[PDB]
Amino acid sequence: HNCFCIQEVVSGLRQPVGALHSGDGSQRLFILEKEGYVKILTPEGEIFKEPYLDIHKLVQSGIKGGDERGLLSLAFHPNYKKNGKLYVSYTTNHDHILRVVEYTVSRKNPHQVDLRTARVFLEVAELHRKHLGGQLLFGPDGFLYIILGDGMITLDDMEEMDGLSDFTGSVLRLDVDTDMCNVPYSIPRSNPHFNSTNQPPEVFAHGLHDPGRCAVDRHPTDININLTILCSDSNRSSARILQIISLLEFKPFSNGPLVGGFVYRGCQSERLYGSYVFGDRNGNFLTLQQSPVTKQWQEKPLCLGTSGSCRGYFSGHILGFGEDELGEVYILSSSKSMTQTHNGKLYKIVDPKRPLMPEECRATVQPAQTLTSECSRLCRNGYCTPTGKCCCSPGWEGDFCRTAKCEPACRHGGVCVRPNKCLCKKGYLGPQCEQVDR
Ligand SMILES: [Cl-]
Ligand code: NA
Ligand code: NA
Repeated sequence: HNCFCIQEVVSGLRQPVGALHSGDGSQRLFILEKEGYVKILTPEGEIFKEPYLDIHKLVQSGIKGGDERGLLSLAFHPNYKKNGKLYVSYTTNHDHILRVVEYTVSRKNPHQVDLRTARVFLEVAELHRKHLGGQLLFGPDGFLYIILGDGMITLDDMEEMDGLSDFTGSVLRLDVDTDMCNVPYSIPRSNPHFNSTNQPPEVFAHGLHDPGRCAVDRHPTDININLTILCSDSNRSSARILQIISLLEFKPFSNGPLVGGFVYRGCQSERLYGSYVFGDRNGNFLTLQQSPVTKQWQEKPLCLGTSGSCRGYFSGHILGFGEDELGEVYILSSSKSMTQTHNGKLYKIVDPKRPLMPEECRATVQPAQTLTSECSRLCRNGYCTPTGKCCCSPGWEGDFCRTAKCEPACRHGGVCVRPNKCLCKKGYLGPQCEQVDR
């Protein structure tokens, strides 16, 4: 009598890999498709016909099972409501490269990102097509964590090939909130290699092999602990943890290989609040609890059962998980039958013991607005940083890169119209208007 149940929410996805919201109040859910798409699902349950992001041309997907290449992850800037910034990680065309790129939603349309605004941050080289990782997330510190798998690169493979990474197998951590204009991302002071020119400054921890989706506790009440990141891993199946006030390798699981996990922070289940949930491909879930007393970890199983329309099974295999803005969680699934007809699916987890909309859970949809920041309206000739800093293209300047540069200057009422281009009035001639007619 303690089971949870599963509700189908949408079908007809193409090989979904996960889903998340954008923290802008709009209760939109962004569904990632592996071939390279992000679709929008409204709180009313419509899927928009135009992708929010369509980069299937840049991304090298993959056909075989086990071929982990495609769109990997998506993270929205913590202040996206204002700056319209998002970060994606995909694999593109030494087998391939794993980019991590910043994009900016379009200025004219809240529901489509401006493909022109790409702004690459990392490019990690890859020899194989497994153990990639790619999970992006923002901690409450405001920094950008990137969990990378070892790419199954050996120490052999690393010493006899220059142009590898030192990044693979690691949790990197960046400060995207830079005012600098010459390097894409700053580096946190707290980093365990700030300025150190031996081990790479981005790295914040390492030794991950084949991580799944990693649970992320943001400790809203817990004032002592800042962020905990808990990862399933194979190579057989084990956990790895990270707490912030360099990672520890236990094994609380006693069965097969997990897809990943999540920390439930929703409102609809009371019983489940704060729990760490992990699941496998076939939908056997478990919870993890730390003993306050001994700090040891225990798996309790968590079961599914039918309760009305809300079933105790779902079809296909789990590929990923999803969390909406209200904190409710989803399963993304597909099969070999499912994937051939684009019938991947989004299911919601429900606590049948509680109402679907308890008084405490109501919330008012705040419809996504056109980008409004100062930097967005004015910075034409360059690019904005997340902080509002306009970073001029080459040959421009001024606060918002509005005024053009000419070395040398324009003369006889000339006018520096675009970089090294003078408008001469009628009658002076030349590159800089320096010669007079006749
Ligand atoms: Cl907490
Ligand atoms: Na949203
Ligand atoms: Na805190």
